[PDB]
Amino acid sequence: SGMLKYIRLQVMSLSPAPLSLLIKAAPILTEEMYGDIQPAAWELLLSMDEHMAGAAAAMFLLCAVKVPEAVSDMLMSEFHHPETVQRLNAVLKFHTLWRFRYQVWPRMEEGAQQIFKIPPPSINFTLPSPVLGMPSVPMFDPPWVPQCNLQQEEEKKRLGREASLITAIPITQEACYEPPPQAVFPACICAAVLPIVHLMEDGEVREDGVAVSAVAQQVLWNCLIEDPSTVLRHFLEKLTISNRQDELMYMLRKLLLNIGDFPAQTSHILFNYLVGLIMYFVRTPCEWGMDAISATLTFLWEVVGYVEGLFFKDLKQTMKKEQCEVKLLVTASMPGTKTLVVHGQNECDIPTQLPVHEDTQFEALLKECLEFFNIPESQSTHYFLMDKRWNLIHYNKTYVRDIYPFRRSVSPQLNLVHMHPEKGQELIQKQVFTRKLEEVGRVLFLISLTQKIPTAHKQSHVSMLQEDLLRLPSFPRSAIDAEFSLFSDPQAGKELFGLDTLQKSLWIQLLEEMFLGMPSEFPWGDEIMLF
Amino acid sequence: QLLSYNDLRHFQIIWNMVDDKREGVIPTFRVKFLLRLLRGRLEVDLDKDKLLFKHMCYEMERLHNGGDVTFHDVLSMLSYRSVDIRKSLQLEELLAREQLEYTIEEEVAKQTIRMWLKKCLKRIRAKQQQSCSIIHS
Amino acid sequence: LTEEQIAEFKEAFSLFTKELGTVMRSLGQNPTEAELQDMINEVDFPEFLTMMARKMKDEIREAFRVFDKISAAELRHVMTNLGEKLTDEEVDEMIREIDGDGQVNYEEFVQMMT
Amino acid sequence: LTVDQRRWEDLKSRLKIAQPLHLPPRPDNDGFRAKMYDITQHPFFKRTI
Repeated sequence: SGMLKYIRLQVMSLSPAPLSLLIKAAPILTEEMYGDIQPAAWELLLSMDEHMAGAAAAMFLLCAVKVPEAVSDMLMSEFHHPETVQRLNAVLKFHTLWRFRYQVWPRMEEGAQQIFKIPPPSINFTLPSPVLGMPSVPMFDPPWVPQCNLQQEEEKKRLGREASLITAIPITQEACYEPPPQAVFPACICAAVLPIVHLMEDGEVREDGVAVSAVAQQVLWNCLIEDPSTVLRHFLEKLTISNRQDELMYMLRKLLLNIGDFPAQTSHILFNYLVGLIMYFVRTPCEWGMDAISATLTFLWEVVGYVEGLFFKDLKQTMKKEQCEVKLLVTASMPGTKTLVVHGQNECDIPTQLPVHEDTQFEALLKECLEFFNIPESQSTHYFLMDKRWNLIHYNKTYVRDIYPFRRSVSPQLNLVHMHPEKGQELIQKQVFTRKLEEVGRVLFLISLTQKIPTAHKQSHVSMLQEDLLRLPSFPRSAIDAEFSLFSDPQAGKELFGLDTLQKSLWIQLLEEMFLGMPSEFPWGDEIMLF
Repeated sequence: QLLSYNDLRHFQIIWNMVDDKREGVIPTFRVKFLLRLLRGRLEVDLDKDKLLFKHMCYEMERLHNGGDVTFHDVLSMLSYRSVDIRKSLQLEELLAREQLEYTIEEEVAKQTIRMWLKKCLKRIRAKQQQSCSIIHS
Repeated sequence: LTEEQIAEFKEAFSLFTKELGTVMRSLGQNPTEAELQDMINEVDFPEFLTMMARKMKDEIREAFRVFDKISAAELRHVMTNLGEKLTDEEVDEMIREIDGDGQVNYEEFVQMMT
Repeated sequence: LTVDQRRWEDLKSRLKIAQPLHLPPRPDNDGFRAKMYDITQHPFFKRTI
């Protein structure tokens, strides 16, 4: 009994005895032996024996934790290796590492979490509360649940079963009974996702007929269905510390256009993370804040393409509770700041507090500040108002209430800065271009949101949209007015005009889509004109 | 489980003892002097229900902004708070009550934080003006 | 009767010009004996309360019961929305006024109360 | 409605019909009306009446 039990439990095979030892004494290992042992763990990842594969995966994960640079370099070299065999083997190794991530801690000395430290994941995002949408769609007739006129019931069950998607869930992760497990997947392995995203377009075929693209797609689809956050963590957190929005949005668009679909949970997590990122960026002013918001909004309208339980009422209520709802929807009403505080060119000089009505151009404020500060008319063109905190240079003909819709106790702080007129015009052009792109993104987001809703609820959604649109104070001006003065500029006028034609076309599309949703006998007054 | 006739009589007596006149209305700031003087089944333990007492005070303070409150208002507030609202209210009324109490909790917490700010801002209001004087000098 | 004045003053003006000092000594306060007449001119329970409540008007439990969440984002939001006018620049100091982990412990703030 | 909800509505109506106590007087100031009030509110007087 003793020997048989020992051989059946403690010694499954003799081959993985050495590697496993290194797991037990991981804390004592020096940085040099980690690199010395890394090649063997990397090579032994495809062993048929499950025990050897698990031991190698655990050892490689510990090596990556201790020496991220070496593992990152090796992974990048393998994914960019000239031969197909090496790249396919690297993809398979990544899959094995992913599926062996939950079996690392048990393999080492008991209670090693205190002696061995894994830094907690760092996130500055506060996901919207409550959760915006359904976390997943329950299968209509799950064959792995014990619970549960006959012919009709069977017909209904079959018809509903045909409409579902069995391949969109982690099958093997749902059947298991539910009576904690900790996952060690350091951030330097998640970087391997991008090479796989690129590989999705690699058509090379091995001598046995397996294509790299097919394997990559299968692996990443399985990873996404099993745990979306773990794979899409190293990107969401990283973007906060660096201004690499363009690259990440490019990568996500490639992911969308190569997998061809997003399961409900994956799109849900991505949408919540992106919304939280926008909320954080508006929340904590930063140098590249507005650019990041514009970039994120430019793509959000595709993520919203695949979401199931997103309804107008819930979204409106939760996002309003967050109170920073004016940056996502267009049917948002927010009384703007009543007063504005501005400092002069110098330091510690007597600032000025000025009133703000609902139809005040920045031209009047600039004129009042200029005259109040005893400035000669000759150098009038050299002074511009700007927001130092958010690093915004302001256009003359933009309403105060639109740029500062927040009616808080604290008025926005402006500064009267001096600089060359040409640079000021260039910066104004850039910022208005970014803001117009953001507005186009918001319109596209609303289009996508209102183009996927059960037909039964579509009439109610469109009626609600019409009501909020009608009750918005300055909608016709918002959708019709354009910054005519900047079009004449030769350097940047053409781009602004080309982006405004698209904005107007999208507005027309929005109104036409809204019109069709409503009934054919709606009682209309004169307000129809407003649309 | 519900307010009894004796409780109503006792509360009326306490109101008459704190309401000097027969105007039927008292300044809101005086109403706390009602809650803690109430005895018997309606008594509130200051050593265990500090949070609840403050919540009631601000709930009646918020009902009308700094306005005088009538006998019926405080009576209804105590009546609501003396019952298991989850069991004795309709769905919509229960939701409204829950949202109202949640808002009151957050508001009173950030009001304590407002007092903390009062102190801290009074402390910090020296350095900036001293630097202003240095710049002028 | 109890430490809080509400139960003090139902008896202080029902059980008993100078004897009432005995209840004042419960709070640890010994004002001038002549001043005992000064408030007695209000003679009335509600008036006595209105006077001496603001007289006394002129800690960690609350700190631990307000930690109902508090990173930079949440602190910034709650802080700007708090109330009376305050220039937001000073909030920059508030975020820096120790561990630098992005979390705030109100116990340290209560320690720093003075 | 559950009978508990019916009781809640009944109590709400009872509180609606409720009114503040009628007599606010201070029976301590005088030396003549004071004892008269003290004896007047004694329950035994009402019982004998």
